[PDB]
Amino acid sequence: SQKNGIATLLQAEKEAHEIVSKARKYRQDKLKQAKTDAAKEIDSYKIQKDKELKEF
Amino acid sequence: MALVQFYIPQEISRDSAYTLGQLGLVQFRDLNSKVRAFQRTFVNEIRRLDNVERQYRYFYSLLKKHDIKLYEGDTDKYLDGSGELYVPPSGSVIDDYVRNASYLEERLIQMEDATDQIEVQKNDLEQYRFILQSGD
Amino acid sequence: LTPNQVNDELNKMQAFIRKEAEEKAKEIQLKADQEYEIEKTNIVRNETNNID
Amino acid sequence: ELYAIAKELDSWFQDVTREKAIFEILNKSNYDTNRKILIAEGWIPRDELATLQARLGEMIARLGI
Amino acid sequence: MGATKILMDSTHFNEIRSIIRSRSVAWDALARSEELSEIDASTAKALESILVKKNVNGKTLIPLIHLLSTSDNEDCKKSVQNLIAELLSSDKYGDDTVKFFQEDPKQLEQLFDVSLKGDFQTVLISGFNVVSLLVQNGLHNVKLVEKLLKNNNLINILQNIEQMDTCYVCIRLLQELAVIPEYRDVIWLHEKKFMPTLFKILQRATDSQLATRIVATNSNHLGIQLQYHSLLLIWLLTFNPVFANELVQKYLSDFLDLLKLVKITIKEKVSRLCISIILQCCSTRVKQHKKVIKQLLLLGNALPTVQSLSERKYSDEELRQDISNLKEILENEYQELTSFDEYVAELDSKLLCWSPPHVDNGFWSDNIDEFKKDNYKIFRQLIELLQAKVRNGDVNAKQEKIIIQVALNDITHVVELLPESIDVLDKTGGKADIMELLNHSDSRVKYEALKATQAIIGYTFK
Repeated sequence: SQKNGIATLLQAEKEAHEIVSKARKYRQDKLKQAKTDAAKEIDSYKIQKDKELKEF
Repeated sequence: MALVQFYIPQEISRDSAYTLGQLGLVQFRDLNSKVRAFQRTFVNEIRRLDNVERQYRYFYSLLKKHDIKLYEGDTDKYLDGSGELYVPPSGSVIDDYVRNASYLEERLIQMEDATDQIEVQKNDLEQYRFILQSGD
Repeated sequence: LTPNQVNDELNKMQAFIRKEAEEKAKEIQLKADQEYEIEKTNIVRNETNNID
Repeated sequence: ELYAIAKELDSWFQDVTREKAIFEILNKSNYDTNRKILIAEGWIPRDELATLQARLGEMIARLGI
Repeated sequence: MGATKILMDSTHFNEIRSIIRSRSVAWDALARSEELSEIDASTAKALESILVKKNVNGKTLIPLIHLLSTSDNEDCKKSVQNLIAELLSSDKYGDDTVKFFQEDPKQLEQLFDVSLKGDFQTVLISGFNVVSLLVQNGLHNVKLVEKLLKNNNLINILQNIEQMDTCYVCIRLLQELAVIPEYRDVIWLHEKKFMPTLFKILQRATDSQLATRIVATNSNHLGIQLQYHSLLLIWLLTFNPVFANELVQKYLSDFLDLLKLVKITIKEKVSRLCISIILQCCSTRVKQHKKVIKQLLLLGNALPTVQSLSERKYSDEELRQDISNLKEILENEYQELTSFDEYVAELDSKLLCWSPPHVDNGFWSDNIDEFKKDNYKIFRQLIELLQAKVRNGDVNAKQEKIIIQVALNDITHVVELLPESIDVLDKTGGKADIMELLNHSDSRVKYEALKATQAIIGYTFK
């Protein structure tokens, strides 16, 4: 199996490169979710400010 | 075990494995450049080859500035006494080799220019001293 | 030169490449999570100042 | 300075030769991929690594590790 | 069901788990010998027989968990903890054990009692089992990690460098627990005793050869994973701005040796985390970043080694982008400081240090015009400091040798830039110090003073 280990190692390297590309895509998706997570975390503080102003 | 790397065509892999097998090489398996992440194509090896060429030009500049004959090495085998001491069995670091010789080449060039200017000024003052005393 | 040594070396090379890919994916995920946490904290303070 | 760097120049040339041979064995160009497309690896001993690098061969290169 | 695969790709935990599972004693013989309960031995034998052959099963984990906390034998607690850790660590079988452990909050405190008690293998498996339940999104506690880190049995196994399995398992458990934001605050308080072993592992790996196949600190799979986990444990906690300035201010000497590991190493994993730690500490997010970059640039000199380390290129180019961002941030931060106030403060402080921008001829030529306010009072103060330190105080020694060579090399550019500096040296009396220092030890400072004397001799006679 001399001619099979090069194709198997190339397929394993392509799977590792696809795993690294999926990790980079999740790394970009984390900041892409955090960009909406900033205003989504600010709206709960604005509503808590309005709830703290309604009691006064 | 120490890792070994070879570069040759795929048609002569049987004769290279048979000739290399008689020296102690075992577990010979043919692969490709794309299968190895460290042995892949990149411009960092070309930039390191350019830095090795600049270090080779700095070695010839230091050899010419030293006033000695041009030394020819090219030894890579560890069987010799001088090759085992002048060549380590581990990997080569071109950054410490270029950075360890660049400041020595620049300081040697500045020391040679300062010694040449001091020798020219001392020869000019010693040449004009007796002419100034005889003229005075 | 042997036939089993090429399969064992190919399996060890594939396991090392899979371990290096898993380590690079874990480091990329940790760096992306840290950068997303820092950006979310900076945006949270930047909204909290004007809210205050 | 010359007595301090005279041995370092001769060691740096021999290290630069193996550094250039490792860069040529690394296949860092498009012409090296279409010329030497076979790259094999193997396990050799530390004592046999010095004896394996004594023979230069025909087209194959050796790298110490 | 569906536990995470943390500690599932390390051969160090699998070697101790296979070594403990290979020599598992019978619970019925120990129960008949008055060493354990019969119900815990029968439940452990039923769970061991249903784990291999079968994989309702989660109900038997409570008698081994209560027997491990009630009993004090490490032989039964190690075999029961290895069987519970093998079922909780796997993802194909033992799904009810993770749901029963996550559903019952008393099982975390009951399972945490076995950690730091008994053998080191049972404490190592109990620490990973408690770290796996603490790493979930259903239960969390900083008192278990702080109490486990404050223990002597937990830090004693990780402090020892003879066993790479316990040190890699403890550093991998602390690095895995450091990913959570709550554990980073408690982990930074107890990082005053185990932090020196991570620098000693990298120093022992850099001090050894790379052509060996012994996986202790070498370039093998165990040494690269241990050094990558040790550098990743400090790299995960290095994202804080106060911990980066405090760790850079306190451990700058041990942190300065991390740059040599990337150059001496051939893998981009340790070089990516080593350059990523200095790139994270050099970022403009922590307070007093210019003081840490100026102290590391002046004292450490990481800027010249970063240019030599930037010549090497491999895969994972984000570490190369962090090296380029660290070199651009170090070059911009070093050039962003004032040369007149830094040179006057360094001359008034009685300490001289080399730098890439401080040794430039443009800074000396620009500061030569602004320094002329008292007939070269700044150059006369620097020559009075070099002549005062060289004249009295054991000149040509350890303390005055750096300021003498730095003052001579800095005075050589000022003497070469302006031909009017001979009156300032002749007025103070620093002209004889270069000639007397030229024929002594410190031949680099004698070469700088010979370059300044050759520069003055070039303008004295044409």
